[PDB]
Amino acid sequence: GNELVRRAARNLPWVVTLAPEGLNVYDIVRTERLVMDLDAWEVFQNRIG
Amino acid sequence: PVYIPQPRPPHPRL
Amino acid sequence: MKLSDLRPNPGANKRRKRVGRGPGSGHGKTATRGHKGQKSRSGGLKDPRRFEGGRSTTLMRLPKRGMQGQVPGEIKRPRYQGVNLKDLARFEGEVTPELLVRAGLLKKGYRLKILGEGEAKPLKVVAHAFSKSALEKLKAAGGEPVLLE
Amino acid sequence: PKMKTHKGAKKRVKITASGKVVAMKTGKRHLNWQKSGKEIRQKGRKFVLAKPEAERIKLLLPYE
Amino acid sequence: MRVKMHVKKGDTVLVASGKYKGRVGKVKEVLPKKYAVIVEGVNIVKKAVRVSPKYPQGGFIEKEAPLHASKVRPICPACGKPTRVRKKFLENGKKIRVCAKCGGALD
RNA sequence: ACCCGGUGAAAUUGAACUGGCCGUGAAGAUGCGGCCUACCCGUGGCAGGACGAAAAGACCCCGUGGAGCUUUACUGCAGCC
RNA sequence: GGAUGACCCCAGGCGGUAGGGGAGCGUUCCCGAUGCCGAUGAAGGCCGACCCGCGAGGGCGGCUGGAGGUAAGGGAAGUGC
RNA sequence: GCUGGGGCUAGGAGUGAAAAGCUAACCGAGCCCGGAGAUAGCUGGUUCUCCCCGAAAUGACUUUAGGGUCAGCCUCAGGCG
RNA sequence: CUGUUGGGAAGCAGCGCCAGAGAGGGUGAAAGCCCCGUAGGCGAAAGGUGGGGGGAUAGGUGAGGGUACCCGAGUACCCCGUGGUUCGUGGAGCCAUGGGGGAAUCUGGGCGGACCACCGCCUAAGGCUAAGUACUCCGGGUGACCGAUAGCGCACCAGUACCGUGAGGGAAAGGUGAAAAGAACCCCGGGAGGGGAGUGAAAUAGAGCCUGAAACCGUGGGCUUACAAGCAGUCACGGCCCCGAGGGGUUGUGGCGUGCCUAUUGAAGCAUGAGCCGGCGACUCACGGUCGUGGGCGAGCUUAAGCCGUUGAGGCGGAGGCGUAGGGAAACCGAGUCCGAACAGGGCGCAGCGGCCGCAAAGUCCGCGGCCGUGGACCCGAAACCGGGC
RNA sequence: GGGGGGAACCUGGGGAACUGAAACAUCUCAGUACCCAGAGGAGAGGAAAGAGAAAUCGACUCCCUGAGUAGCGGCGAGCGA
Ligand SMILES: [Mg+2]
Ligand SMILES: [Mg+2]
Ligand SMILES: [Mg+2]
Ligand SMILES: [Mg+2]
Ligand SMILES: [Mg+2]
Ligand SMILES: [Mg+2]
Ligand SMILES: [Mg+2]
Ligand SMILES: [Mg+2]
Ligand SMILES: [Mg+2]
Ligand SMILES: [Mg+2]
Ligand SMILES: [Mg+2]
Ligand SMILES: [Mg+2]
Ligand SMILES: [Mg+2]
Ligand SMILES: [Mg+2]
Ligand SMILES: [Mg+2]
Ligand SMILES: [Mg+2]
Ligand SMILES: [Mg+2]
Ligand SMILES: [Mg+2]
Ligand SMILES: [Mg+2]
Ligand SMILES: [Mg+2]
Ligand SMILES: [Mg+2]
Ligand SMILES: [Mg+2]
Ligand SMILES: [Mg+2]
Ligand SMILES: [Mg+2]
Ligand SMILES: [Mg+2]
Ligand SMILES: [Mg+2]
Ligand SMILES: [Mg+2]
Ligand SMILES: [Mg+2]
Ligand SMILES: [Mg+2]
Ligand SMILES: [Mg+2]
Ligand SMILES: [Mg+2]
Ligand SMILES: [Mg+2]
Ligand SMILES: [Mg+2]
Ligand SMILES: [Mg+2]
Ligand SMILES: [Mg+2]
Ligand SMILES: [Mg+2]
Ligand SMILES: [Mg+2]
Ligand SMILES: [Mg+2]
Ligand SMILES: [Mg+2]
Ligand SMILES: [Mg+2]
Ligand SMILES: [Mg+2]
Ligand SMILES: [Mg+2]
Ligand SMILES: [Mg+2]
Ligand SMILES: [Mg+2]
Ligand SMILES: [Mg+2]
Ligand SMILES: [Mg+2]
Ligand SMILES: [Mg+2]
Ligand SMILES: [Mg+2]
Ligand SMILES: [Mg+2]
Ligand SMILES: [Mg+2]
Ligand SMILES: [Mg+2]
Ligand SMILES: [Mg+2]
Ligand SMILES: [Mg+2]
Ligand SMILES: [Mg+2]
Ligand SMILES: [Mg+2]
Ligand SMILES: [Mg+2]
Ligand SMILES: [Mg+2]
Ligand SMILES: [Mg+2]
Ligand SMILES: [Mg+2]
Ligand SMILES: [Mg+2]
Ligand SMILES: [Mg+2]
Ligand SMILES: [Mg+2]
Ligand SMILES: [Mg+2]
Ligand SMILES: [Mg+2]
Ligand SMILES: [Mg+2]
Ligand SMILES: [Mg+2]
Ligand SMILES: [Mg+2]
Ligand SMILES: [Mg+2]
Ligand SMILES: [Mg+2]
Ligand SMILES: [Mg+2]
Ligand SMILES: [Mg+2]
Ligand SMILES: [Mg+2]
Ligand SMILES: [Mg+2]
Ligand SMILES: [Mg+2]
Ligand SMILES: [Mg+2]
Ligand SMILES: [Mg+2]
Ligand SMILES: [Mg+2]
Ligand SMILES: [Mg+2]
Ligand SMILES: [Mg+2]
Ligand SMILES: [Mg+2]
Ligand SMILES: [Mg+2]
Ligand SMILES: [Mg+2]
Ligand SMILES: [Mg+2]
Ligand SMILES: [Mg+2]
Ligand SMILES: [Mg+2]
Ligand SMILES: [Mg+2]
Ligand SMILES: [Mg+2]
Ligand SMILES: [Mg+2]
Ligand SMILES: [Mg+2]
Ligand SMILES: [Mg+2]
Ligand SMILES: [Mg+2]
Ligand SMILES: [Mg+2]
Ligand SMILES: [Mg+2]
Ligand SMILES: [Mg+2]
Ligand SMILES: [Mg+2]
Ligand SMILES: [Mg+2]
Ligand SMILES: [Mg+2]
Ligand SMILES: [Mg+2]
Ligand SMILES: [Mg+2]
Ligand SMILES: [Mg+2]
Ligand SMILES: [Mg+2]
Ligand SMILES: [Mg+2]
Ligand SMILES: [Mg+2]
Ligand SMILES: [Mg+2]
Ligand SMILES: [Mg+2]
Ligand SMILES: [Mg+2]
Ligand SMILES: [Mg+2]
Ligand SMILES: [Mg+2]
Ligand SMILES: [Mg+2]
Ligand SMILES: [Mg+2]
Ligand SMILES: [Mg+2]
Ligand SMILES: [Mg+2]
Ligand SMILES: [Mg+2]
Ligand SMILES: [Mg+2]
Ligand SMILES: [Mg+2]
Ligand SMILES: [Mg+2]
Ligand SMILES: [Mg+2]
Ligand SMILES: [Mg+2]
Ligand SMILES: [Mg+2]
Ligand SMILES: [Mg+2]
Ligand SMILES: [Mg+2]
Ligand SMILES: [Mg+2]
Ligand SMILES: [Mg+2]
Ligand SMILES: [Mg+2]
Ligand SMILES: [Mg+2]
Ligand SMILES: [Mg+2]
Ligand SMILES: [Mg+2]
Ligand SMILES: [Mg+2]
Ligand SMILES: [Mg+2]
Ligand SMILES: [Mg+2]
Ligand SMILES: [Mg+2]
Ligand SMILES: [Mg+2]
Ligand SMILES: [Mg+2]
Ligand SMILES: [Mg+2]
Ligand SMILES: [Mg+2]
Ligand SMILES: [Mg+2]
Ligand SMILES: [Mg+2]
Ligand SMILES: [Mg+2]
Ligand SMILES: [Mg+2]
Ligand SMILES: [Mg+2]
Ligand SMILES: [Mg+2]
Ligand SMILES: [Mg+2]
Ligand SMILES: [Mg+2]
Ligand SMILES: [Mg+2]
Ligand SMILES: [Mg+2]
Ligand SMILES: [Mg+2]
Ligand SMILES: [Mg+2]
Ligand SMILES: [Mg+2]
Ligand SMILES: [Mg+2]
Ligand SMILES: [Mg+2]
Ligand SMILES: [Mg+2]
Ligand SMILES: [Mg+2]
Ligand SMILES: [Mg+2]
Ligand SMILES: [Mg+2]
Ligand SMILES: [Mg+2]
Ligand SMILES: [Mg+2]
Ligand SMILES: [Mg+2]
Ligand SMILES: [Mg+2]
Ligand SMILES: [Mg+2]
Ligand SMILES: [Mg+2]
Ligand SMILES: [Mg+2]
Ligand SMILES: [Mg+2]
Ligand SMILES: [Mg+2]
Ligand SMILES: [Mg+2]
Ligand SMILES: [Mg+2]
Ligand SMILES: [Mg+2]
Ligand SMILES: [Mg+2]
Ligand SMILES: [Mg+2]
Ligand SMILES: [Mg+2]
Ligand SMILES: [Mg+2]
Ligand SMILES: [Mg+2]
Ligand SMILES: [Mg+2]
Ligand SMILES: [Mg+2]
Ligand SMILES: [Mg+2]
Ligand SMILES: [Mg+2]
Ligand SMILES: [Mg+2]
Ligand SMILES: [Mg+2]
Ligand SMILES: [Mg+2]
Ligand SMILES: [Mg+2]
Ligand SMILES: [Mg+2]
Ligand SMILES: [Mg+2]
Ligand SMILES: [Mg+2]
Ligand SMILES: [Mg+2]
Ligand SMILES: [Mg+2]
Ligand SMILES: [Mg+2]
Ligand SMILES: [Mg+2]
Ligand SMILES: [Mg+2]
Ligand SMILES: [Mg+2]
Ligand SMILES: [Mg+2]
Ligand SMILES: [Mg+2]
Ligand SMILES: [Mg+2]
Ligand SMILES: [Mg+2]
Ligand SMILES: [Mg+2]
Ligand SMILES: [Mg+2]
Ligand SMILES: [Mg+2]
Ligand SMILES: [Mg+2]
Ligand SMILES: [Mg+2]
Ligand SMILES: [Mg+2]
Ligand SMILES: [Mg+2]
Ligand SMILES: [Mg+2]
Ligand SMILES: [Mg+2]
Ligand SMILES: [Mg+2]
Ligand SMILES: [Mg+2]
Ligand SMILES: [Mg+2]
Ligand SMILES: [Mg+2]
Ligand SMILES: [Mg+2]
Ligand SMILES: [Mg+2]
Ligand SMILES: [Mg+2]
Ligand SMILES: [Mg+2]
Ligand SMILES: [Mg+2]
Ligand SMILES: [Mg+2]
Ligand SMILES: [Mg+2]
Ligand SMILES: [Mg+2]
Ligand SMILES: [Mg+2]
Ligand SMILES: [Mg+2]
Ligand SMILES: [Mg+2]
Ligand SMILES: [Mg+2]
Ligand SMILES: [Mg+2]
Ligand SMILES: [Mg+2]
Ligand SMILES: [Mg+2]
Ligand SMILES: [Mg+2]
Ligand SMILES: [Mg+2]
Ligand SMILES: [Zn+2]
Repeated sequence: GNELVRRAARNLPWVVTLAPEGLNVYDIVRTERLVMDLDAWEVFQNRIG
Repeated sequence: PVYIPQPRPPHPRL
Repeated sequence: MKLSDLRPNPGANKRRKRVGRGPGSGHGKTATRGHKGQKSRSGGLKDPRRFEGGRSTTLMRLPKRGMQGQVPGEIKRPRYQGVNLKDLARFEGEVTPELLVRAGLLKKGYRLKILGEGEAKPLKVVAHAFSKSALEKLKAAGGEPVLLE
Repeated sequence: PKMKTHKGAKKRVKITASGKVVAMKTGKRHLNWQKSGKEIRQKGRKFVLAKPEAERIKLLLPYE
Repeated sequence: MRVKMHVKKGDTVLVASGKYKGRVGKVKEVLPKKYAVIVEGVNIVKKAVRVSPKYPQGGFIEKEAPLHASKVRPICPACGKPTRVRKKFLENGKKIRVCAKCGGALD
C-alpha cells in the first residue's frame, strides 16, 4: 500500500509494482517470486475469506 | 468499356 | 507455475469445424450441405419447428383449451408457494416467510404455504397457509403453527 | 434478440414435469350427434404427443 | 512551432558518430527543417560540376555534407569537454544554455 | 484481293504431338477398338466437319417469378348520386 | 505382454459419392518478450539429386536480399482457391 | 409546306393525323439516388492434409410434384449385453 | 566513456552511471545514460469558458371564525368518424380530436377497463424549468484494427481526371541511397540510348530507381526430332551429355493409357465453365435456444445496470434470473392432483457410494464445440415494386 | 428582431414499397425509408384532473430488471406493454 515504495521500485525491469487491492493471478503467475507487506498480506487474506 | 452493341436475333427455331 | 505452463485441460478448448476449405477436409465444396435444395441456399428453410411443407401443421390441428385471458390482462390475486417440512429441517426456533426468502426456498412476492413432505420439528412456523397433512404432522411433533393473514 | 414464445403452442399444449407434451384429443368440436359415448368420453381426455412432434413443440416454449 | 536545435551556428562541436567520429569543428550552419548541421571540414564529398562560368575547366569540387543534428555534441568553452546542454535561468530572467559536466555557459 | 516497304487490330482460345473407314461409346468420335492411310514446315484458295463463333433459347414447359391489357373475377379508391 | 501411450508381441479390419466423426499442417495477430535469433546478414526471393514427416508440411545447404524476425506452451481469427 | 431563334407540357405522367409511337443511341410505363445486402423453393461457385465409418433416390402428407414435415436408411456419444 | 568488427555501432568486449524517467520515436545496424521525449513539475498580458467557491438581487413565509366571491369554455360531457396504447370492434375503458349537441366553480369536476353502487385516487380546458440522456463535422488518447487489390472513394494536387444534358457516377497513381555523393570529362549517336571515367558498402540501388515472384518474349548451350497416329504421360530397356556398384538431364523402341470442374441414371465426351499468370474472392457475428464438453459451487447457483479502484489490477453491487412440487381451464388442493357420486378405474406426478466425516450428484454460473431460432446469416445474380429528385 | 447554413443526433407535420405471412386482401415490413418545418449544443419531456390495490407511491428524462411476462393476433405470420 505504500506509495513511496512502489515509486522506488517501479522502473526496474524485474519488478512489477502492485497495490494490494490490485492483486490478480496473471501478475502473480507472470513473475517468479512474490513479495508482500504484512499490511498487504492482510488484504489478500481478507479477499479470500 | 461502357456500351454493349445488341446481339443479333436468333434464327427463329419455332 | 509460469505462463508457459498455463494450460486448458484436454478437451476444454475444442477446435472449430471449418467447411468449404478443400477436398482433404471431408467438408469442402458443397460445405456439408448436399446438392441443390432450399436448405442448401443461403436463407435456408422455414421454421423447421413448425412448417410442414404447406399442409396443416401438427400443432395447429390440436384444440385449444382453458381461459387464455383478455385485455386488460392479468387479475391480481394472492399467489401461494409451498415449502415442505423437509426443507425446514435446517432451521431452529422460528420460521417465517421473510426468513425463507433468504434461504432461497420461497420466492419473493409469494405467500408461504407449508406442505407435508418430510418430518415436522418442534418449531414456531409462521405462514399464510398450511396443509391438512402439514398441520397434523406439525402439531403431533411439538411445533407451533401461526396462521397469519 | 431473444426468442419469443410461440403463443399458439402455449394455448394448445402443456409441458409435463418430465418433459412430455400433452394436448387435448381432437375430433369432438362438432359433428357429434351420431358419435358413440365411448367416442366423446375418450376424446374428452388428454394425450401425450408422439416423441418427434413433442420435441418440436418444446423448442417453441423456451421459457416454460 | 520550432525545431529543437540543441546546437547553434558558431559554437564548436564534436562529431560523436559515423566515419568522422572524434572530429571537432565549428558549426558552420544549422539547417533546422532537415534537422541537420554543417560542421567545418567534416563530411567531405566530391561533387561533379559542369563546365560553365564560375566553374570553367569543370570537374569536381570539395563540399561539406550535412550531418544529422543528433550526431553532434557541443564542446564546453570552459571545461573543454563535450557535454549535454542544461538550461540555467539568470537573475535577469533570461535563460542560457549551460554545460553539464562543469557548469559553464555556452551562450 | 496478290507481291515488296511502312504502321498494325479483332472476336475466339482447357491444353494439343489435332488423319480415313467400319464399329464402339450418354444414341452423330482427330482423342476408344480394329483396320487403312500418312516424310517435315508453309503460301494462295473452297467452305463439308471441328454437334465452328456470337447471344446463360425468344418457342415450349417449370416458378405458389414479373410486368401491360381486360371483364357481369375479388376487394378497395377517385369521381358522381 | 508392462502396468492405465513407456514400447513389444499375436490376430483381424483398412474401395468409396452425399454425409457423420477423429487427428493434424500452415497463414495473420496476442501472451511467453525490458527476453532470445539478427549486418559474421532479418523477412521475402531463387535453387537443391540432402535430412525428418503417411501427408499437409518442417529442416538444412548454396545463391539473392538488405532489417527485421520471433521458441517451447497457450490465446484469438478478415486463416489456405 | 419546310426551317432558325425564343418558350410551355413528363413518368402511371406528358405528347401522339394512333405505330403502345415518342419523352436524350433498347419505353406495354424514362433516368438518377435511396428503401437495398428487396425476394430468388432457381443456376453457378465454395480454398490445407491424413485416418475410421458410410448413405438415398422409398412411404405418408403437402396450391405438393426439380421444395418441404415425419418416418426409413448413414454417423457420433453414453447405456444395456 | 573506451576498445573492436564494420561504409556506419546503438552489435560485441571492458569499466561505470541514472531512474518518481526501462512508454515510445529517432540517430549510417540492435542506445535507459547521443537526439526528441518519458516520470515528475511549471505556465497566460489577451480571448473563451466557468455546472465549482463567494457576494448581491429578484423572490419566498402565521392562525382561527365568518362569508359562498373566484378557481382556465365552444372546454368538460354525450353522440358520430378516427388516431395513440399490448389492445386488429373486442365486454373497449383510458389519452387525443375532425363533426353535432353542449355544462358546472368544490354540495364543482376527471379517473381506478362497458355499466351501476360503494370505497378510494386526482384537481382538465395558460406557461417555464437545470441535471442525469442522444450525436460526432471538430481536438486528443488507445488498439490480440488495415498495411497500398488492404484501410476512407482519395496515404499521391480526389470528390479530381474522365463519363453524363442533368440529377448523378467516379478511378488510377506510395518506397533511389546513410548521405545527391543524382554520374564532371571523354567516346559512338541528330537525339534517345549506350560505352568508359567518377560516386557509393552496394549502381541488374542510375532516377523507366528497395525487394523484384509468375504468365509472357529472347540469346547461348546439352540431349533430341523430317516413314510418323498424339489427354502428351507412365512403366521398361538401350543411346548420348553432366555429376562423382550411384545419381541428374534427354528420349529412341516396346507395354499400358478416354483432360479438369460442374451437373447427371449415365461424360473423353460433340453437355457447363475456364486464353494463361499474379493478387481479391464465399458458412460469420450478436442476442436467444438445445445437446455435448472443461471447470467452479452444490439445495442451492448466479449477479444486471451501476458504484469504487486501476490506468491493460481488480473489487463492490442480490435488484433480478434459473432451480428447490406437482396437478387442474380455473377456484383450488398438494406428494399428490384432475375426471368422477366413488373408499372405482385411469391421465399427469412423488422416493447416491463408501468409511457423523469422504467421494459423488439435483441444479446453476462461466469457458469451449456441434446444431437451431432472429437478423442479409455461405457468397455472387434478377425481371420487378416504392420514395424523393433530374 | 427575423431570413441562411451545420456530419450525425432531437421534436413536430406528412409518409411508401419490396419483403414476411412459403399465394393474398386484414396483418407484416413500419410510423421504417424518405419529403417538409423547427430547434439547439443537445432536443424532447417535466412538477399529477398521475399511477392502480399497496388501507400504497409521489415531476420528467435515461440505464438495468420486471418480460418475450401481461396481453394483442386471418388467435395465422407475427406484434408486444
Ligand atoms: Mg515501469
Ligand atoms: Mg517495471
Ligand atoms: Mg518483467
Ligand atoms: Mg456480342
Ligand atoms: Mg476456439
Ligand atoms: Mg475438428
Ligand atoms: Mg482450419
Ligand atoms: Mg481439405
Ligand atoms: Mg465427404
Ligand atoms: Mg451449396
Ligand atoms: Mg447443415
Ligand atoms: Mg448444393
Ligand atoms: Mg443432385
Ligand atoms: Mg440431392
Ligand atoms: Mg453446386
Ligand atoms: Mg436434386
Ligand atoms: Mg437438399
Ligand atoms: Mg430436412
Ligand atoms: Mg440473397
Ligand atoms: Mg430463401
Ligand atoms: Mg394446402
Ligand atoms: Mg377454440
Ligand atoms: Mg395466462
Ligand atoms: Mg393462438
Ligand atoms: Mg395446457
Ligand atoms: Mg365444444
Ligand atoms: Mg352409427
Ligand atoms: Mg354409445
Ligand atoms: Mg352421443
Ligand atoms: Mg364426460
Ligand atoms: Mg421467466
Ligand atoms: Mg525551447
Ligand atoms: Mg525572454
Ligand atoms: Mg517476293
Ligand atoms: Mg505489308
Ligand atoms: Mg505508328
Ligand atoms: Mg487481343
Ligand atoms: Mg501437346
Ligand atoms: Mg501429326
Ligand atoms: Mg444407338
Ligand atoms: Mg449401338
Ligand atoms: Mg462413329
Ligand atoms: Mg485418329
Ligand atoms: Mg489418347
Ligand atoms: Mg481403351
Ligand atoms: Mg481412331
Ligand atoms: Mg487404332
Ligand atoms: Mg484408308
Ligand atoms: Mg491454309
Ligand atoms: Mg469448313
Ligand atoms: Mg461445321
Ligand atoms: Mg456449320
Ligand atoms: Mg461456343
Ligand atoms: Mg443470369
Ligand atoms: Mg436458359
Ligand atoms: Mg436469351
Ligand atoms: Mg417444352
Ligand atoms: Mg412463364
Ligand atoms: Mg397457384
Ligand atoms: Mg410450387
Ligand atoms: Mg404470380
Ligand atoms: Mg411496369
Ligand atoms: Mg402484374
Ligand atoms: Mg376533379
Ligand atoms: Mg494389419
Ligand atoms: Mg475409406
Ligand atoms: Mg494452428
Ligand atoms: Mg512486450
Ligand atoms: Mg547476438
Ligand atoms: Mg556489414
Ligand atoms: Mg549472404
Ligand atoms: Mg514468416
Ligand atoms: Mg510477417
Ligand atoms: Mg524446404
Ligand atoms: Mg534467405
Ligand atoms: Mg527496426
Ligand atoms: Mg510469436
Ligand atoms: Mg507459439
Ligand atoms: Mg497465456
Ligand atoms: Mg473471408
Ligand atoms: Mg415558325
Ligand atoms: Mg420553329
Ligand atoms: Mg429553344
Ligand atoms: Mg401541352
Ligand atoms: Mg412536360
Ligand atoms: Mg412542369
Ligand atoms: Mg420533373
Ligand atoms: Mg412510370
Ligand atoms: Mg408504376
Ligand atoms: Mg396517360
Ligand atoms: Mg405528326
Ligand atoms: Mg440520358
Ligand atoms: Mg430513344
Ligand atoms: Mg430513352
Ligand atoms: Mg436520395
Ligand atoms: Mg428493407
Ligand atoms: Mg438482402
Ligand atoms: Mg417474390
Ligand atoms: Mg467399408
Ligand atoms: Mg419417393
Ligand atoms: Mg405444377
Ligand atoms: Mg415430373
Ligand atoms: Mg420447386
Ligand atoms: Mg429426417
Ligand atoms: Mg438399422
Ligand atoms: Mg441417430
Ligand atoms: Mg574502421
Ligand atoms: Mg562506441
Ligand atoms: Mg557492453
Ligand atoms: Mg524502449
Ligand atoms: Mg512509464
Ligand atoms: Mg538488443
Ligand atoms: Mg529490435
Ligand atoms: Mg533509444
Ligand atoms: Mg528505443
Ligand atoms: Mg504530468
Ligand atoms: Mg509533462
Ligand atoms: Mg359560487
Ligand atoms: Mg369518440
Ligand atoms: Mg389502432
Ligand atoms: Mg381504437
Ligand atoms: Mg385493422
Ligand atoms: Mg377480442
Ligand atoms: Mg381500447
Ligand atoms: Mg370519458
Ligand atoms: Mg377523449
Ligand atoms: Mg372532439
Ligand atoms: Mg367533490
Ligand atoms: Mg359533480
Ligand atoms: Mg377526462
Ligand atoms: Mg385512476
Ligand atoms: Mg368514468
Ligand atoms: Mg388518480
Ligand atoms: Mg383547475
Ligand atoms: Mg398547471
Ligand atoms: Mg427544456
Ligand atoms: Mg436534460
Ligand atoms: Mg464546430
Ligand atoms: Mg476522431
Ligand atoms: Mg484521429
Ligand atoms: Mg505494421
Ligand atoms: Mg497501389
Ligand atoms: Mg487505394
Ligand atoms: Mg507492394
Ligand atoms: Mg491484398
Ligand atoms: Mg492488403
Ligand atoms: Mg487510389
Ligand atoms: Mg482523407
Ligand atoms: Mg489527375
Ligand atoms: Mg459529355
Ligand atoms: Mg461535361
Ligand atoms: Mg458519388
Ligand atoms: Mg527512401
Ligand atoms: Mg529518402
Ligand atoms: Mg546504411
Ligand atoms: Mg558527336
Ligand atoms: Mg547520354
Ligand atoms: Mg554505346
Ligand atoms: Mg552513361
Ligand atoms: Mg560489407
Ligand atoms: Mg540484385
Ligand atoms: Mg538493390
Ligand atoms: Mg531500403
Ligand atoms: Mg529493381
Ligand atoms: Mg526490372
Ligand atoms: Mg534456345
Ligand atoms: Mg511406308
Ligand atoms: Mg526416322
Ligand atoms: Mg492415344
Ligand atoms: Mg521390357
Ligand atoms: Mg542414367
Ligand atoms: Mg532412362
Ligand atoms: Mg513410348
Ligand atoms: Mg482439379
Ligand atoms: Mg445442368
Ligand atoms: Mg441434364
Ligand atoms: Mg475429346
Ligand atoms: Mg472436344
Ligand atoms: Mg467440353
Ligand atoms: Mg445446364
Ligand atoms: Mg462450371
Ligand atoms: Mg475473355
Ligand atoms: Mg499461357
Ligand atoms: Mg489465381
Ligand atoms: Mg455455422
Ligand atoms: Mg451453444
Ligand atoms: Mg455449457
Ligand atoms: Mg463458482
Ligand atoms: Mg463437486
Ligand atoms: Mg454470488
Ligand atoms: Mg393416482
Ligand atoms: Mg367435479
Ligand atoms: Mg403411476
Ligand atoms: Mg456442473
Ligand atoms: Mg439443432
Ligand atoms: Mg439484416
Ligand atoms: Mg450473412
Ligand atoms: Mg447460420
Ligand atoms: Mg440482389
Ligand atoms: Mg404493380
Ligand atoms: Mg407498377
Ligand atoms: Mg418513381
Ligand atoms: Mg416523383
Ligand atoms: Mg438556423
Ligand atoms: Mg412524427
Ligand atoms: Mg418524422
Ligand atoms: Mg403516397
Ligand atoms: Mg404496390
Ligand atoms: Mg402490401
Ligand atoms: Mg405485395
Ligand atoms: Mg428484406
Ligand atoms: Mg409473400
Ligand atoms: Mg412466399
Ligand atoms: Mg405472387
Ligand atoms: Mg405500423
Ligand atoms: Mg434551419
Ligand atoms: Mg450536456
Ligand atoms: Mg436540456
Ligand atoms: Mg416543454
Ligand atoms: Mg399545477
Ligand atoms: Mg403483428
Ligand atoms: Mg407495429
Ligand atoms: Zn563545462
